[PDB]
This record gives sequence, structure tokens and C-alpha cells, in this order.
Amino acid sequence: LTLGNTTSSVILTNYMDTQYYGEIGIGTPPQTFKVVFDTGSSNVWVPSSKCSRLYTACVYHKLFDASDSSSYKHNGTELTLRYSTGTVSGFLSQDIITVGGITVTQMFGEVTEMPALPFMLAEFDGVVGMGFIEQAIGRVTPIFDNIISQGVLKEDVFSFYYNRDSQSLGGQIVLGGSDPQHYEGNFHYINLIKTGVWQIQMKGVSVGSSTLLCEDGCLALVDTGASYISGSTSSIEKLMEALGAKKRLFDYVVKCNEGPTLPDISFHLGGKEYTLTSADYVFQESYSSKKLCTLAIHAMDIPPPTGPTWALGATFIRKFYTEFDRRNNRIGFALAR
Ligand SMILES: Cc1ccc(S(=O)(=O)N[C@H]2CNC[C@@H](C(=O)NCC3c4ccccc4Oc4ccccc43)C2)cc1
Ligand SMILES: *[C@@H]1O[C@H](CO)[C@@H](O)[C@H](O)[C@H]1NC(C)=O
Repeated sequence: LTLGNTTSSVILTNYMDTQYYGEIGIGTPPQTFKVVFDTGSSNVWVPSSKCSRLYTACVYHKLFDASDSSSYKHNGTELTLRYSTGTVSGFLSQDIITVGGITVTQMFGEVTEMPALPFMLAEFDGVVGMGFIEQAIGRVTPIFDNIISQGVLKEDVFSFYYNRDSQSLGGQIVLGGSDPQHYEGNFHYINLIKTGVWQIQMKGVSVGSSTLLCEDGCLALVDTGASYISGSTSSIEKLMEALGAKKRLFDYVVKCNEGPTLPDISFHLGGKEYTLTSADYVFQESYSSKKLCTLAIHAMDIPPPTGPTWALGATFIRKFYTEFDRRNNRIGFALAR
């Protein structure tokens, strides 16, 4: 392991408080893609020019053309990548990737099968996995491991800032450090249960003053690629009953006029309570008694080995600026500015 002095940053675009994406350049000359930086996965993928136009998601997204890149190195190995909302498949390729002004030779997936549900809803083209090699499909070296290998970064850390929707900064990723302009106070660290996954121990979930859930302890995946806070179907049913929310097909809702009256939700992580008020978890679209307002908390049954687990996504990161520490296998949280 080599350390330099360089800190690099990627400006993110906030789409509806659900999608935070930045830009990467792939190839020579660079082909630009809108990408989500996901701590819950470890593969890099973008849609391929080899994607059949009968996949409508491929008509609506930027496609990587290897035939236009002079730095491209063929691989051809087939791979399937499974997410919570859907699945993508294609093959592996190698090329130069630029992310925050850091140029790295990276093995990535060229997606040839991209389903309209959910990919037509995606403002981003692809994904940049910020997880560990242990989660990488095809044991492909992740981009952050390749960036560490260069020995340019001041520290083996990366930090996430997700803003509240607005013509301001959507968010920001710092490679090799943190940005003090985006947090206040000091970081409180929670060690990873084990290397290989950005997952920490959770000591309890409170609805108001009472610790209703996770009383005997549970898991919390700190996931930048997840839009919401998620728990198991069972945990979410208890949580929603306590809030007074109604289950719909894809989400939970409350009558808009009752959004501001909902109790605080607290997450016990390390030696601290991480509290979200209703303003932090309700999509307060109106105050009308004749309208339904969505919550930024969903049921998600994450399969083993990673799951059953809670996932602390954009809902959580908006309130708490997050530092992912590779050198010490820990996650730091500080109050976001
Ligand atoms: C079945 C299954 C459940 C859960 C998981 S997991 O371990 O929790 N994986 C997570 C890792 N972080 C991102 C999660 C996710 O899909 N977020 C949703 C987000 C996304 C992020 C990355 C890739 C694809 C992807 O699809 C869309 C499409 C439209 C809008 C938003 C997204 C899945 C894997 C597989
Ligand atoms: C594809 O890449 C892997 C490394 O990730 C390598 O071991 C393998 O030999 C490559 N295959 C081809 C056909 O180049």
C-alpha cells in the first residue's frame, strides 16, 4: 500500500432525492457516462453498443462502443449482476476510466441485456461499485482498489455527501479524504463486522422514545446505491404499523396532512443515536388531507450472505455525511452541512 497527497472529488447530480450520479469517461477518446457510485456492490458496468435495440432501456441510455476506443482491451467473459430492483447481463471489457481527474485501467462489464423495468426509470447509464473484491462478480478488481494501487491518494478513504433536492450541488464524492465544508462536528466511527462488506452492527431501532425494533441487535449495510432506508418485510411491517402507514405495491404512504406529525426514527450505531425526523423521511409533496405522501423507507429482503439486513441509503446519507475507511475497516458519520 502506497499513499500520496491527492484528494479528488466527483460532483453528483441529485435526481428527485432518489438518484445521485456523477460522470466517468471510458476509452480513448473518452465516452462519458452518468454513473451511480454504489457501496453495496463492487462491479463497474455501463450499457453496451452490442445491446440489442429491442431492449428499450438501451435506446434511452448512453452506450459504450469499443470500436471507437483505441485503449480498449477485449476480455469477453460473461457476467450477470443482480440488484434489488432488477438484473443486468453482458460481458467483461477493459479500458481506461477517468473519475474525478484520476485515470485508471479498469475491467468493467458491457451490458447487453438491460430490462425496461427498472432501467427506463434510471437517469444514470451505469454503476460504479464502491464495495470490496469479496462482493465482485467474476472476482474483478474494483475501481477503488485500482486507484489505491496507484499510490496517489492522501488516505485509503472515500466520502459521501448527498444534498436535499433543489440549482445547487446535488452531492459530492471525495476520493482520498473528506470535505469539511459538507459536515460539522466530528466523525464517530463504527468498525465493520468483517472486511469484504460495508456492513456494521446496529444495536436497535426506535420509533419515538421506545426501542421498538432490533432490540437483540441486527445488521446495517451502509449503501450509497440504495435510495431509501430498508429493513426486512417483517421489520418494515412493525415500523409502519407504529407510524400509521398503509402498504401499497412498491411503497408505504401516509395522508399528506399527517406527514409532519410522524415520530422520529432513531438508529443505534456505535455509541450514538442517529435520528431522523419526519422531514428527513417523508416526501412532503403537499399538506392535503386528500393526498397520499410516500415515505423514504421501504421493505427489502436482502438475500444471504449479506442479508437479512437493514440498508442505510440516501435517506440516511442526506442527514449524515459518510466516510468509508478502507485502511481501518470502518465507517464514519458526521452531521451533514
Ligand atoms: C435481489 C437482491 C436484493 C438486494 C441486493 S443488495 O445486496 O442490497 N444490492 C444493492 C446494492 N446497492 C444498490 C441496490 C439497488 O438496486 N438500488 C437501486 C438503484 C440501482 C443501484 C445500482 C444498480 C442498479 C440499480 O437499479 C436502479 C434502477 C432505477 C433506479 C434506481 C436504481 C442493490 C442484491 C440482490
Ligand atoms: C479476462 O480477465 C480476467 C481477469 O479479470 C483474466 O484472468 C482472463 O484471462 C481474461 N480473459 C480473456 C479471454 O482475456
